[PDB]
Amino acid sequence: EEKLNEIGYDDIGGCRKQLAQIKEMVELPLRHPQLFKAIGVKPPRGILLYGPPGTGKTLVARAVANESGSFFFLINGPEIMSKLAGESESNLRKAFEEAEKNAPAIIFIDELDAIAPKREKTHGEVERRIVSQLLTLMDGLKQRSHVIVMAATNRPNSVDPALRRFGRFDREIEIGIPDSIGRLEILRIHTRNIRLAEDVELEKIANEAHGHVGADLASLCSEAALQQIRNKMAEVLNSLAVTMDDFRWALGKSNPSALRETTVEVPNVTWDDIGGLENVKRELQELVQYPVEHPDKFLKFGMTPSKGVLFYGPPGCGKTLLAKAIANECQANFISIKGPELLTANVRDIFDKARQAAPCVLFFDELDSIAKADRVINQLLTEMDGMSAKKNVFIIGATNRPDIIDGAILRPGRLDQLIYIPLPDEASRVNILKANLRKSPIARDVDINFLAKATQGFSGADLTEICQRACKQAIRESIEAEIRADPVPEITRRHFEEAMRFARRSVTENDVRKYEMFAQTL
Amino acid sequence: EKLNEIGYDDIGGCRKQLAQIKEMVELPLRHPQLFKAIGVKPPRGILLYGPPGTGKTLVARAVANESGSFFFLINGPEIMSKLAGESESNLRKAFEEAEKNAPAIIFIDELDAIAPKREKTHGEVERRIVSQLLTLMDGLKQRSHVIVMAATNRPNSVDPALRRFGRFDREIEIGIPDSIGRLEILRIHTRNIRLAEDVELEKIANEAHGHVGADLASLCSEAALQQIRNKMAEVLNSLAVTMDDFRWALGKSNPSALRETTVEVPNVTWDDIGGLENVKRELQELVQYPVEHPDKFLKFGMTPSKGVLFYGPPGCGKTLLAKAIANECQANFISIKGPELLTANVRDIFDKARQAAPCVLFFDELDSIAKDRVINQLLTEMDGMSAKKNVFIIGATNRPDIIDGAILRPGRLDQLIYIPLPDEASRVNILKANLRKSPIARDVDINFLAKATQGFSGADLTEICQRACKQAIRESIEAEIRADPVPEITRRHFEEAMRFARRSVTENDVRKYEMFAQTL
Ligand SMILES: */C(=C/C(=O)Nc1ccc2oc(-c3ncccc3C)nc2c1)c1ccncc1
Ligand SMILES: */C(=C/C(=O)Nc1ccc2oc(-c3ncccc3C)nc2c1)c1ccncc1
Repeated sequence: EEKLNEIGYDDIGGCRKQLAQIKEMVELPLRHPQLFKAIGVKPPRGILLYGPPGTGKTLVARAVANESGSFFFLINGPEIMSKLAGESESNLRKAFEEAEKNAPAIIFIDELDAIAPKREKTHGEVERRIVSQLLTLMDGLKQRSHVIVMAATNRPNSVDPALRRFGRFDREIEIGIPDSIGRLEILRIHTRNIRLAEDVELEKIANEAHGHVGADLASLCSEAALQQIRNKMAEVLNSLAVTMDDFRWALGKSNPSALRETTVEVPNVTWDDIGGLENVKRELQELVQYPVEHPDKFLKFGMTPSKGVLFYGPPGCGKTLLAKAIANECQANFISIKGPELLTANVRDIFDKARQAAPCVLFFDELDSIAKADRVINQLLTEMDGMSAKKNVFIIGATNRPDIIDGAILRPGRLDQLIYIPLPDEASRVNILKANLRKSPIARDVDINFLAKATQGFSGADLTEICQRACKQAIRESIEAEIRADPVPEITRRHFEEAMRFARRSVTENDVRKYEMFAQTL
Repeated sequence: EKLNEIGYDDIGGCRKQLAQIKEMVELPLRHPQLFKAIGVKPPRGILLYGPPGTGKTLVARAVANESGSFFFLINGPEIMSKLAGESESNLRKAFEEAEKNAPAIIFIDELDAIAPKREKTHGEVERRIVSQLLTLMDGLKQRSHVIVMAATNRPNSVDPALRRFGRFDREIEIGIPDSIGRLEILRIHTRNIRLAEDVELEKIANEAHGHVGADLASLCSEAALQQIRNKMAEVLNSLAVTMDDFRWALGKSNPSALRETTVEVPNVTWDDIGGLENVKRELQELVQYPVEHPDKFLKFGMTPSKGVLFYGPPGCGKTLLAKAIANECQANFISIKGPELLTANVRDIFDKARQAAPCVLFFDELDSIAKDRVINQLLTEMDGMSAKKNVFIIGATNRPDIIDGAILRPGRLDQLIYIPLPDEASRVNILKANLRKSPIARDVDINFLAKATQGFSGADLTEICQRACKQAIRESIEAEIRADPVPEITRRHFEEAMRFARRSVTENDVRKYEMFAQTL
């Protein structure tokens, strides 16, 4: 009782932008109705929160209610649907009547898809009755009454379309997987009572906890604390403090439930990691950054920003790292979609998730798998064709066979600019080598400049693999020396020499000429 | 009190339809004697359909309040949320009270809930309520003055028995508003909001594409909220929404009617594209004369040919020409594309055209459909198209060879028009129209560019012009970061743009089209 009435914004983690949105949408209207009524802002009536399970979207409504001083009423879908025919209707009606009786109030309908699934899923007559009663109650909320209905679901498609119309649920907020900062916030919240040793660095755990949601991180802390019992099992109880090794063990064996869900975050890849050419850097900056950062010039000179690119070139890491870097430059969200993912209605969903994030780079890797000289490609054409050119969403394609791409996806207004990504030059190769080996020690004798001079035409994967091989050899001698017995603390020159013998190339001039002729034809 | 005060002025975006409903539902219910004497039978069922968010839910109440009739409201969800017998009791009571208080209007909001397609309604009570509605509808005597109005998203969702003669014969589509309708909606929604002196709602109306009235209300709310943001008793009094707030709201609005087809008179004129005088005269003959001079057509007893297949090099002039000819005649323009059809929608499109007596139905990328289900479905619908109705079909294909010889028969599209590369005058017009919105330097001579640019397609010219502005923006930022050093697009920008300009149609393609023309 007391605990639930004392959770606020600090006790919810992983959603800080959405939390600010909801604060502005709800708390301010319910604290100063006079101002909004005077200026003429209509407070929202229905807010549908959706996202993967375990994201903490079940606490947002209660946090807002507690921090705004508004009466909070909770409706559980399973609880309503577990009652008899008339009792469920009575409970819904009583919920809304009580909310109106004491206002301002917030009504939270957990698992809305249980009460109001798609009409096809519903088979009986009582279920349609409860859906219709919910619609009637929603439409019965006067603009004066200060009742805001908040609903939680996994996918809004699972809810009956009649509920998502205007006046019932017109605002939808997605509370998705948290980023590194969100994961760190969640870990701090969950470790508020667990005693931790002096060697815990929650930042590393947050950075390495990919595909984790709030619920998963709670399990990770529980598992890490459990092992501290195993190793150590009054004085024993007092000497218990979770250690970094326990956290690493827990993270290694944890199966996150959100590995397959697309991520939307600003990538941590900069220009220096990849290097790149000045021409391509300037071109990408012109195409993307200026519309986002300098719209005044654009409107002044009255041009519509062209918002489509088709990266084409050799097949390595070149095109995707460039897209992530340009996204990082503008602090814009990055959405990466591969051909296999699309091949396996989802096109509209991905475009909607792009439109939700205003500055966004939508990457379509392996575009050839879809656009080739049938249902999916038409969907991509129509969805992108009906994309307003005044919205800061940039669609960046990528294909290693630019001659198999149909002309429909290159028709101006869809993707009107083609950029070539050549084999990295000497400076680019130096940058790639340094970036790959940053997280490993290198003997002072090893000179990356000479290696870059020797490596001509090696693709990005090659340099990564050359580094992996030279390292893989280092582990072998480390074990071999250990078995014989830090005899080998650094990756000396000999390791790179013997790792630079059976590495020849991955794409020779034989296929470079293909792209270099395609360039001349364009 | 507030509901009873709603009138015609309080609904926006449906001026034509509201005039139609006026002539259908007010003049009769106000002067029954005249209509009875002449022999006009007032309608008994009117089904208003369209996208959500429109004022189609308020048309019935406006008509009731302005005609003095008694208004009764039936909600689909409310009726269907009751028990087995209470739903029928409510419907019967509604109709009985309407008959008692005649003249009256019965509005059934969300008819699809009460009477969805019979494939649905797996239960037995739902069929009972649908049959009760049908029985009540058939029970309205012609002498009684009860008019039943209904609202739905798509009439296909309603039971086909409800849409017969005598139940719901008339069907009015209240759809996405045009620029004037959007301006009316904005004026209605901003009657209480305080507006600054620097706000001109015409621009907002023009730029708010795919916006229904609800979206415009949301836009106004967001603009006011951003004013509150930027500014947070004197503070209360010093709040006035500003043009910047409206532009922000437009920028970050997500309208719900982007994917819905538009039916409006395009704002494209001949001067924006030029075109050959031959093509202009031919299009005039085919389209304008039947619409503007039908007496002569009847006099000479010649049935006008309805159909053209524009063929030529890819670009924009096959679509802009259709828009221009539609604009000349103030006729509606419907633009369909191959991607849309590939994904019976054809009958729906043809009905949305037949609804508008004068129209120009444009089928772009026709090669995709023609050379199996769709093409035959497209052929049959046109073959069943009366030649005396002012619906013109204007196809457009960039590869006139792959098109089957079936679409090109003399009841179907029976005329071929060639749209060549724009001549010098056409290029001058295209260049001038493209940069009408961009401040140009007085030194630039578009005539010289037109002389130099030979064979460049419409897209090419637009791209050449876009590059010239891209150079201008870069120089503006470069000067700004170094520091209006670059107020206008100078000649040098155009020179740089031309330096790497490339023709988009090879002379081989021009020769191929010339050979095809010689074939005809
Ligand atoms: C780097 C590469 C990537 O994501 N994909 C990729 C695609 C194709 C490919 O072929 C090779 C190859 N290299 C050498 C010899 C033979 C072959 C087939 N490597 C690749 C790699 C990357 C991008 C983003 N993040 C991490 C890595
Ligand atoms: C103009 C054109 C349009 O709507 N579509 C279109 C079709 C084909 C096409 O090819 C190019 C092109 N141009 C230069 C080089 C390469 C290519 C493939 N551009 C287009 C454009 C238009 C009509 C109506 N409203 C606005 C624009």
